[PDB]
Amino acid sequence: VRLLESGGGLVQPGGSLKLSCAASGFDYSRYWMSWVRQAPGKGLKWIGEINPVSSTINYTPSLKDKFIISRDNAKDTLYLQISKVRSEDTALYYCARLYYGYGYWYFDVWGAGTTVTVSSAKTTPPSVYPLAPGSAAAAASMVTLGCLVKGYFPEPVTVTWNSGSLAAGVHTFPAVLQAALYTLSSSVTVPSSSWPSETVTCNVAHPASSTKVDKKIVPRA
Amino acid sequence: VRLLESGGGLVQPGGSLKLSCAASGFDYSRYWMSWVRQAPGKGLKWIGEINPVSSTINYTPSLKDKFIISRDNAKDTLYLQISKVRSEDTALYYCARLYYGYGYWYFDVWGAGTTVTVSSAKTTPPSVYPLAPGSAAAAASMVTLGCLVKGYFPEPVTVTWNSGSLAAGVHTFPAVLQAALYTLSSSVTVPSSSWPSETVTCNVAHPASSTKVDKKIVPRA
Amino acid sequence: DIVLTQSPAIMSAAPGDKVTMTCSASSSVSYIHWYQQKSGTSPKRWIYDTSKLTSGVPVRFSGSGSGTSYSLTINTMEAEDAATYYCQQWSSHPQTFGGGTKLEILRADAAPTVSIFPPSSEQLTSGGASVVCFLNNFYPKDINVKWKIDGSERQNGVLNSWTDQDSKDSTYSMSSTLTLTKDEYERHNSYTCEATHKTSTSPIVKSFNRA
Amino acid sequence: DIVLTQSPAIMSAAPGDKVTMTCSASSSVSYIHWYQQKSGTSPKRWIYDTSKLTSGVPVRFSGSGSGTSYSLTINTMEAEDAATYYCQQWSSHPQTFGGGTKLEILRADAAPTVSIFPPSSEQLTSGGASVVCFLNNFYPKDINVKWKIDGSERQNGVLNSWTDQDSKDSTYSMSSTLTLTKDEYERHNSYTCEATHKTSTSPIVKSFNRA
Amino acid sequence: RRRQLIRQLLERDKTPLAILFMAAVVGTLVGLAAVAFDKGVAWLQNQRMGALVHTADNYPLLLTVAFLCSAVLAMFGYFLVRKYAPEAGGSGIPEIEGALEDQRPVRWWRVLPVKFFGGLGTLGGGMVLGREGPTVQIGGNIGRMVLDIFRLKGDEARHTLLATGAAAGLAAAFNAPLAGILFIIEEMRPQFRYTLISIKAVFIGVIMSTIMYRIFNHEVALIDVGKLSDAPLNTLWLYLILGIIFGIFGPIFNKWVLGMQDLLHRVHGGNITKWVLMGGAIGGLCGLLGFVAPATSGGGFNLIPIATAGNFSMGMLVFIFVARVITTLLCFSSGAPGGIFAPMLALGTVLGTAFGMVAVELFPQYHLEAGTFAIAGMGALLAASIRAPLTGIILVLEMTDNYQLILPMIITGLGATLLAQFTGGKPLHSAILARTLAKQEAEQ
Amino acid sequence: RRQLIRQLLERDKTPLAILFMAAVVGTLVGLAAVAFDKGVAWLQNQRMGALVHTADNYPLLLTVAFLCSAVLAMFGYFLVRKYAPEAGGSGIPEIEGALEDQRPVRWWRVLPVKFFGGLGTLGGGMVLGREGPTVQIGGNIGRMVLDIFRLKGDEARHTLLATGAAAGLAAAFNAPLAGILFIIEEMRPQFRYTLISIKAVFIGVIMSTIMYRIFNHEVALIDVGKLSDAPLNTLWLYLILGIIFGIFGPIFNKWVLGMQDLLHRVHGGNITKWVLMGGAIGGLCGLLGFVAPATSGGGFNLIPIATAGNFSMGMLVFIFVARVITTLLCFSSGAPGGIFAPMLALGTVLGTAFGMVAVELFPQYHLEAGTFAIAGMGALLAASIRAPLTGIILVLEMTDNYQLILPMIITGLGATLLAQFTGGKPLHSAILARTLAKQEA
Ligand SMILES: [Br-]
Ligand SMILES: [Br-]
Repeated sequence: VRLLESGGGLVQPGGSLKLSCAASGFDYSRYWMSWVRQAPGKGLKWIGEINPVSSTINYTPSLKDKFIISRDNAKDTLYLQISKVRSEDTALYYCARLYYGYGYWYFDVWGAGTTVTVSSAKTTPPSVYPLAPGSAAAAASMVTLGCLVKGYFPEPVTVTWNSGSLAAGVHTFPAVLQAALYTLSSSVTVPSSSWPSETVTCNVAHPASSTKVDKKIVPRA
Repeated sequence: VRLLESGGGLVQPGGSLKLSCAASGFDYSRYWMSWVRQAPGKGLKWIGEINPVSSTINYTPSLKDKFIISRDNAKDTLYLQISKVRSEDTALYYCARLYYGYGYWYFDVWGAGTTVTVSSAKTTPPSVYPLAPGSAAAAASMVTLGCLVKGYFPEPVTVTWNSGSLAAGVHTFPAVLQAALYTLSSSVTVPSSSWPSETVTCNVAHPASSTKVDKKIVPRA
Repeated sequence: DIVLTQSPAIMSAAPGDKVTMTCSASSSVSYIHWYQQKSGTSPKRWIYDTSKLTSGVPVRFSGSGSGTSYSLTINTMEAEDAATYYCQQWSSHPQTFGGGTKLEILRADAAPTVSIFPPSSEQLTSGGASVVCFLNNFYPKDINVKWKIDGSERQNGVLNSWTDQDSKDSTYSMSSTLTLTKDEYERHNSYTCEATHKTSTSPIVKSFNRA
Repeated sequence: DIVLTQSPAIMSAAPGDKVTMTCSASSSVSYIHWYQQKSGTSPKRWIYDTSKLTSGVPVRFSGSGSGTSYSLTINTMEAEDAATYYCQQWSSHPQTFGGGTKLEILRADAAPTVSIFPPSSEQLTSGGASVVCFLNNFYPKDINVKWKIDGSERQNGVLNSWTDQDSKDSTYSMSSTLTLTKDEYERHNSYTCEATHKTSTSPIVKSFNRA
Repeated sequence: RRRQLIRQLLERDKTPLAILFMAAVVGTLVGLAAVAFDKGVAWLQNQRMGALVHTADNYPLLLTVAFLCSAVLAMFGYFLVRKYAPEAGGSGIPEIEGALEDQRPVRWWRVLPVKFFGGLGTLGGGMVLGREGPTVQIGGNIGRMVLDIFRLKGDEARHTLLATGAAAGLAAAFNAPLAGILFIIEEMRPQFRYTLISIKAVFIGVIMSTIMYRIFNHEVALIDVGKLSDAPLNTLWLYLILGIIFGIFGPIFNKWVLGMQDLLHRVHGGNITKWVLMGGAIGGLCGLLGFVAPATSGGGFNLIPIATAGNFSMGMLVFIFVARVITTLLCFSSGAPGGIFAPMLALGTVLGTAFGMVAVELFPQYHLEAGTFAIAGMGALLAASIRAPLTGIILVLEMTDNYQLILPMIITGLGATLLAQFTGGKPLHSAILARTLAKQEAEQ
Repeated sequence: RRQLIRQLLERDKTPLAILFMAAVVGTLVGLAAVAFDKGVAWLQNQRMGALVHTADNYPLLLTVAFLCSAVLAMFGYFLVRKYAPEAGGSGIPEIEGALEDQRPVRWWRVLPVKFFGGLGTLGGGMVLGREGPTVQIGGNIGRMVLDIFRLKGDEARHTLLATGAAAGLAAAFNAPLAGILFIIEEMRPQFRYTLISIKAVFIGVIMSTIMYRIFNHEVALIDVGKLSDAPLNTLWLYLILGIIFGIFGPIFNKWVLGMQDLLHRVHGGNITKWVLMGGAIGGLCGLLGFVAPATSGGGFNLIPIATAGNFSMGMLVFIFVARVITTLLCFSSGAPGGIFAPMLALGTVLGTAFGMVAVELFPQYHLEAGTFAIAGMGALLAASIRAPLTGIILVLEMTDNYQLILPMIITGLGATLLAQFTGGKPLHSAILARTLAKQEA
């Protein structure tokens, strides 16, 4: 059994979007469904739930038409609509399947997630720059390289070196938001025998703005 | 509750094809399913049945792998594979859901049919021409218009008038094969006090090539 | 495997008439079922287990039999019963359907309503020309159409098509289409379609002028 | 309504060793459940009803408690016990989780492998200029960073960003990037970068010069 | 007596081939009989719904042909009862109970046709009475009839066949082969002295009768509720509480059903005419209600599905309840032929759903579905009024098929019989023999 | 007549003292039964884990399997013949007696002997059920509280001994209804009237199930899915099946009894050839519970598999014979442990067989062998032990296919009818009558 929620992304403050969770592996009836969000570095919170025949839908201590939960047992899917979105709603959003033991219910199996970002910033592709090491540096046993993916919105970019085939000794630091744009930096450590000699490429995709880019790191003339 | 068979049309003689019947409005477990065929203007011949756990699959007395009835209870769907197709298999295939009273099983709720055509000919979309009255229209109480549907292959086509909002007063004549092509006409009778004073459009639909064509009948210029 | 054979293959009768068709079987069947197939619809479960009615089958309909003989019986028929009825047995494997009795209705006369249509301007841009002619809602089904280009007999490439009986008003209809090469249509002026039918001695003529 | 507060905020303990996280509610809770979350994946159910292992769970884990005080426990903590454990009740409506307690490895104290990078030739071509310091692999995580532009210390226009612990070796990393404007950068020369870690009395200087 | 016991143990479960066969016959006959009876009540309610179409407009005219119709059949019923067979009024179960203790005669040449046709009357006109009454009595008579017509000798047969007939009848009434048998051995059999009733026998009969009932009423059940959800262990205490309420209310309902038998006797003295006229008066009152608010009339088998699904409001429920208490008392106490089982299942559902709703919005963390409470309470009135919990449990079970709810059902139905005990109530079927029997001694 | 009215008005009135005591008997048997279950699990764990220990060397493992069951069997037979002889075999026939006041209820003895001793025979994986241990253990628990609370009178002594037995049979299969139905079909004194309050028996069964569920909730012993239904033109088939079960039912009784005899000769009545013949059979089973496990164990694991039509016809006939051979060997040998469970298994396996043959003999009935398996599952219980009503309800509570009630009843009745006409006897009575007439001879 997999749980696959789609439908998030970027919305403007005041707007609305319909998050959409598609179920497989089990009989999707007989099961109460739930939505729990987790707001970027913070406590998981419960949104609401809906029983299999829709006869009850219960939300959290939260103002009127903020959330519409509903379910279509025919295509096998659980929806959640948020309207009048503010930035409180910029969060990672999970559907879950509800079960129990002694009868104090628990959150049985969670889906991957989707991200909702509610900001008035505009999509913007990232610029990609190679950090090659300086003419003032000693060519040791290990040699640190890196690219800087600068000035994009929203999240995320995926950065992999040499098409994931330089899989070992990589770090991709968390992005940071500044003046309505994001910035992060990737760092591969290859051994001194390996580089320039071979070709270390870094690969950035920011799908939010149809960006696929490969910046080759060359040494320094 | 409804069964919707599909995937027929043209086969090369000796070729093969997958009909998929697809179900909805009843627990599609719980039932044996079946197929039956009607060769043009003739009786009914059972092809084969199959229970819910695909454990038992019987066929009509026929050859080693002539037919293969299969089902997949995740998609709510019945299947049928015909192989080395002679021209006896030129027919309409019904899928039908099975059941019983005292105990002798009967074909319960039948699908709609799909047509199979075994030929070395070629798929051809219809040309559709409007039959409106010659200006010398002696406009009585009512007024007959029609549209001509010429040179398609294979069968069938579906002609409704005004998305079907016009039902009472419609004839659609059987097709005639004019040496490797099919042709037919369809007549509609409306109040004269309602045309040309208003819209009358004929919607031909020839599923074998996936084409709808909507001709608006216009009084001669 | 069991060969079910159905009695009248085709049978006329007028509403009111008490009607009986038959299903006879080569071995010993029990609890046969019956389908009603109307025109260009799908078979519908009609009578099952020899005499039970599917839900919302009018009580005029009844079934019975046993052994080798089985009959379905419409008691005071009604025009909407115009269908083809199949019996089917599943008492021995594999199951098997009859050949089907086709019911037909007899009703009072009705004269054809003729309509004539010249080749459409769009059709003439294809190098083709089809003059069409709808004769609508006549009874009985026997009609003779007849085509006259500037008076003279044309038999060369005409095509007829008839519908089955209508399921509510029980009339038949028919279409006739003449086909010509583009110039070959153009090289005339008066087109006529002449329709001769029981409801009237003097042939019904409809026509159109190119000029 | 119910406020579960987990007591060890963040925490560390070496492999094969005893681990004990609290959870203490405002009113009164019965039978709670515990979820494990590894960075960037689905929360998983781990313990439930005050203390039952879910199919799959290593037997080293365990719960217990009453009313206003529960706890999870690892007896021989491991590599793959790296994750965040969230208690959650639903003995009262509406349900609530705790803040969570992240579990982190304690290891062999390490000094940072420091790299410094000059702005790309492509970036400068656009008016901005960012100098990037990577501090890679180091335990614990407390660290300070300091930039020196032309030997002078500068605090504004700097962005640091730490990773979480590593699965290859339970070390940290951290990138410091100071962004000046081409004009504001071309006008200085000595750019230096100073790391202050628990493993030294003297900070690691790694720097570069434009000349 | 050890020597004797070994002799008995080796001879255990050996029922003479004659009884076994005769039981086959009795079931077969009660079956057909019960089927035929059902066909009739269907028809008579069919005419009534057809004759209300006939006089479609003029509201007050229609409100008249509803009343006058039930009224005309009720009367025909009470008459056929008071004149030809007095002992057929009321349920009919207390009279067979007596016959097993050999304290009441089984005048079958009388009761068969009186209860059959007479019941068609009170049931067709749509009065708040069940089928069991008619069939359990009808059945046992059928059982005597064949004991008589085949002059079979001995204590075993006369008890055994009178039993199986009664069971076959109760089964055929609900398509409940198990409940039929369980009923005989929880409430039918002589409750204080041992009795030679062969269980294997009783069975063969119940089976035949069910097979019969299925030959004709196959492919459609009386109650269809779909598979409800499950009941978590921390939910159970709730069903006890429900049982307690059923437990204080069960005896009370017995007080009335009895005290009402009294109050209504004063109204006609014992006189054939004020009875019959008081009969069609109540009977008509019901056939009228079976239009202006049908959920207050009829057996009650129709409102179960509806109520369980949580389709009624809390308001409509409280109404439906009172309205039914007031018509069940009125119809049964008045001594019209026909049981009190069915109406009691209905009252239990309705009361159960009510509890269920209140429960559902009092505890959201239990994730309830009021429908389960309707199903635990369905056989609860039968367990506090009637004191036959085990048959009720299995009766519900065989008709709603939601075995996952066996715990709840048991616990509710038990709370019921415990509280019915501690508040001094008595088995409503015994309290009725005891009355009808002490009234045969207080007139000498 | 005057007396009856006095009785009718006082009907269904059970002294608050008994009712309360029933509650504690159930609660006690419940926990007891649960505890017992936990143990047998454990001991079968060990055996499965010690077979991994010594993973290669084929003949070395075929040895540690044997020696393991062999060691626990012995420990059982010993604990039986030494401290409590009346705890061998079923235990149901002994409690039946106790209700007729013809056998003592030596609880200070039997409780610990049957409990620990059963663990033994069941853990080593022998072909015996849980009912024996628990129905007896249960009744004893029932005496224990009558004794420990010096409760006076005929009513209590009968009533509590019964509810205890029931509660025990329930907790053995999670069958609250079967439990009660069993007391009123085979436990209660079958010929004189007895003052056993049903309301009481209930309160007990309930408490015990509630207990069993507190620990073994979320998983059922047999899971078969909702099988298809059964057309009315198909029933005659289930009568035929019942008939076959009806002629085989008594025969299995003969053997089960006749083997009790043949196996006595093999040890005289001597505590040592017994115990050594014990671990020999016990060991034989734990060995088989590897080279072909469907011939060993209680049998609750092969029901699901066989019902689904997963075995070939060949593997079925085999499984059948092999099981007759080990059920006779284990029960007749007098090891502690009932015969119910193994008899459900044999009925399934014979049912499936009928089912397959039926399935390809009539393709027009559209059968599923699975339903025959389920009509037959309680057919042995209806022709060997003559308690059809409890069997039907015991299957029903465990497979939940109420739509098959007709078939089930018809097969099960065809069974008790033919068991009757070919002279067999209630295997639980035939065993009291033997053990009781050997008390006077
Ligand atoms: Br009464
Ligand atoms: Br024994």
